[PDB]
Amino acid sequence: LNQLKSVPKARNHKTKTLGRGHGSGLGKTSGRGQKGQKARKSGLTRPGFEGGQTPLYRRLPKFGNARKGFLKQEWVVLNLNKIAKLKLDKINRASLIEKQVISAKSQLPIKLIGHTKLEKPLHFEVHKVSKQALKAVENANGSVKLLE
Amino acid sequence: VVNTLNTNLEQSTSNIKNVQVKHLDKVSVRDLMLANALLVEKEVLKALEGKF
Amino acid sequence: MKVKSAAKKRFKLTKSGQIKRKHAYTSHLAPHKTTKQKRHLRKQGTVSASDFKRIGNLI
Amino acid sequence: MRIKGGKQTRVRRKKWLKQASGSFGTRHASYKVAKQTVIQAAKYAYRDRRNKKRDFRSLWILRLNAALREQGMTYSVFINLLKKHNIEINRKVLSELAIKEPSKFNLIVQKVKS
RNA sequence: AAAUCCAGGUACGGGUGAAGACACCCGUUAGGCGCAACGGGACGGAAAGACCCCGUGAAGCUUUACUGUAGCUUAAUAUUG
RNA sequence: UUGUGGUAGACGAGCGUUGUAUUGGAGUUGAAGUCAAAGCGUGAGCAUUGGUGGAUCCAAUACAAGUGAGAAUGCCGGCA
RNA sequence: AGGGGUGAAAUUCCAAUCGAAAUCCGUGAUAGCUGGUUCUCGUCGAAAUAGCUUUAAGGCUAGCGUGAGAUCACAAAUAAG
RNA sequence: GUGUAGUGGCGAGCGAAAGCGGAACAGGCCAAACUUAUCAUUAGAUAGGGGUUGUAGGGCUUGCAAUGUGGACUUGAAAACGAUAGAAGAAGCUGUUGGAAAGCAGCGCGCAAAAGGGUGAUAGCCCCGUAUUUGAAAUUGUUUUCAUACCUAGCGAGAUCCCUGAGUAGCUCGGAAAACGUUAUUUUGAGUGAAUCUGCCCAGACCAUUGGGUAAGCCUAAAUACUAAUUAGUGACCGAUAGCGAAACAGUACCGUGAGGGAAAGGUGAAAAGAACCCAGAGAUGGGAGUGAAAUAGAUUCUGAAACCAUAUGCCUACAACGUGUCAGAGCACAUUAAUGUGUGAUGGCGUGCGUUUUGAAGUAUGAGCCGGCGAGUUAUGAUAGCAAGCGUUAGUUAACCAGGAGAUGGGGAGCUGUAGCGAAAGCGAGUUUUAAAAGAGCGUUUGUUUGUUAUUAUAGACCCGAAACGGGUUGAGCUAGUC
Ligand SMILES: [Mg+2]
Ligand SMILES: [Mg+2]
Ligand SMILES: [Mg+2]
Repeated sequence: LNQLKSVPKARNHKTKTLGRGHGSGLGKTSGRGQKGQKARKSGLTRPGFEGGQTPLYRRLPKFGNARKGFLKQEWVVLNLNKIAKLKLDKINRASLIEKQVISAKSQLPIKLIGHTKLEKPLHFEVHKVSKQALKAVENANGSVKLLE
Repeated sequence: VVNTLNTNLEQSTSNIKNVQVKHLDKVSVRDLMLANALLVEKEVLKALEGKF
Repeated sequence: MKVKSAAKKRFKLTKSGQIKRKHAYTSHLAPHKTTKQKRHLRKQGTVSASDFKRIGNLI
Repeated sequence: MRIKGGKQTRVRRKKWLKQASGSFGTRHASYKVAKQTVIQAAKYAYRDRRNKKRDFRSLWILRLNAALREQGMTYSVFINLLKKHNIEINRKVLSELAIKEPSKFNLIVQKVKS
């Protein structure tokens, strides 16, 4: 690129120098306004604040948490709207790791889902399937095996 | 650019400020486009093709 | 930033913005509010555009 | 890196000082007063660039009325005899300068008497 | 030496003006520069008003303001039969 | 063709500084710093010659900022 | 010998300073309160209002500015009815 | 993991433990039974052997198999690589400008040595060095080898036998550490106080089942934190108001009784070749002379700006109401970055500074005496939005760490964002929540990630400077007050 002269396409934006004269704008006040609280150093009061008035978040009641102190048991999900693009049969753990859909260092239950039609038959052994997802995958003359 | 990093050549060319010998994996974009002249050696063509 | 602890317990963040919230005026006094008010305030709504920016950057 | 910047300040204040010469007292010595004097002088120049074309017109009017009063008519009557009839687009700077070379402006004052 | 000082070549009357003008508008007077005086003015100098008010300022003090506490006092308990 | 006053402020386009990296170049036949002059640009600014001074400096493209000074009863130094 | 001392008691004295010494440290204490904040040109360009606020010299939202984008016609202004 | 679970006048805020990916890797030793010896053997004590624990182990009886591997380990001997001084260490002349050549030009040469410094101006070949090769009488470091102590050694059968850390664990009342603001867990001031392998403790009250682990004894290198010190080196670090306060005889001068506070300041020349000698003057000194390329380099010692002070060429000024200029305008004197030139300005018209803060300032509001220098929107880590780039529809992308010249980069898929959302939640699923309702309503029925740059913002002092104060530690009764 002839280092004696190298150029980008477009990245050099106007830099707002705050204390550099009225000619450029941003004169003595540096864009802080005129003699307010913001104008003083360390202005811009606490993010959630409405000047003494009860702030919005403090007025509203709290959402409850029924299952308290627990983490929702995560699921790994195969949506049929995209699995067709993944050309593979006998979908299982021994294969999904090769396609890098899931990772080897993961012992997690596998769930099936989706309403879209699918053309070529497939085969799964998973833990849960939706009702109409099972109907759709069976209508394609596929199969599914329910692992506990 | 070189693969085996011969020592006869590396021992030479050391005092010559303009020249420099670098391994195939030691060269950078700046270290290459600054040369304006280089002598690639015979085999690294295949390795460069593989690495693309 | 540390998420404001008093914010995440009132604002379930829904898909594509539109922060959700419960309604107030539902915790203390029953008789002073009519059944119309009582069965409208039980449902939840979003936050208006005025406070949407100030709440979104707080979460 | 740390920057001192001695040349630029000296050059700038030298230019500002040089803009003002012949000024009384310390005005031509101290930059802090020289800049203010240059501002005021340029304001005065901007005002007088309009004032001078406002005033030379009046000067022409005066030196034309003075000549016209020696022929037996006033300046106000003159313009009508130019405008309404014997139409001319003769400016007031030459309708005033022509008196300085007379016997030709009297042709103007007599032509309008028709 | 000293405090002081935006640059000055620094008149008076009527009026105007951020509301009492050396500089403005209209008039009147006034050769340039000293020295000794005397203090009317330059809202003359020194002192970010000590009075008054504001600050969700400070300190000191007071009490049947609030919350505590040193101390004093009473009980249970170990030393204790 | 419509315009082109402007404080707070919003946006765009630029000048200058010191250093770094690439090319190019100048310099005891006198560089930089300094002064002078009746030079040139829309503006930040940029030249030309002469005196002094005696050893580094300039141009093009990017990058990096301890980068631009009239005011803070500012500090320091000098002189009224 | 200092949230201490001393006081024939005045808020006296404690190294020219005392309603609580001097010096160092936490310390670049905080300040909704003053003052300061430095190069250029071009385009556009307000508000001093409403509600709430231990709020009134402050703040949040709305109102008014500006940049990007959309709506061109059913939207918005201008006359007549 | 993550700003997650949680904790919080549920306010300000605070913030894990698992799990995963990495750096490093070593586990041993006592008490106790049992037994030997010695203690007025009342041992209830001392010194030996034995044993060091969870798929419970050890002791007790009776056997089998072993002579080893290993040390967080003793002595010497040997080897190796260093550390503390050094030695060798290539290559050039001529000409010109010049005071001086090393500049520049012409013709050559060396290179495992074109780092640096000096040499009268910028030297690969003038010198010291450099790359490279070598060098230890003496002290000392590290590792390896040999022998050498000390420690260290497996597997069976029997049998209600014994031992397994007591003012201990728990429990009560007060506190605290753990992310918790007293809560399972840990800790303790007062009190109280067990069990012994069918045991005891634990799996955020508590009980049962299941499972995990065996407290109330001790020690242990590596990854880790730091750099006043030594050696080498580096810098898009400072260059005499900067950089440590201190480039120099700096914690000095100076102030304070004392704790303590605490500055300023450099450069002749190439080498003194520091100005013999003459004049003036008492002398300092100045003018000559001399050295010197330069004496307007002369010790005041590189460069020398402005404020300020003087002197002079040209023009103007002593009837003049002046924010001092401006637009016109003679006269006068000159000749330039050749330009409808410059210098001055009798005279005419007009004309109440600069920044601040204000509804409104020439202001009888405020700040600056002038000049010069220093002096205020930064950085770390995040989030948001704009612009552009890379890769893209089972996408994108690394972190720590390792290797790489304190480089780009390669390895590292641990994670992160997106791919399906709704619901407080279990759950369901292109649906889901509410609901008797599949009605109705709310949310959804697809647009990405990693960067660079800009702007804004959050925690950090977070544009600059300015308090009276607050809390802790020290120095002060030499003045003054009281007392002896
Ligand atoms: Mg300013
Ligand atoms: Mg201000
Ligand atoms: Mg006064």
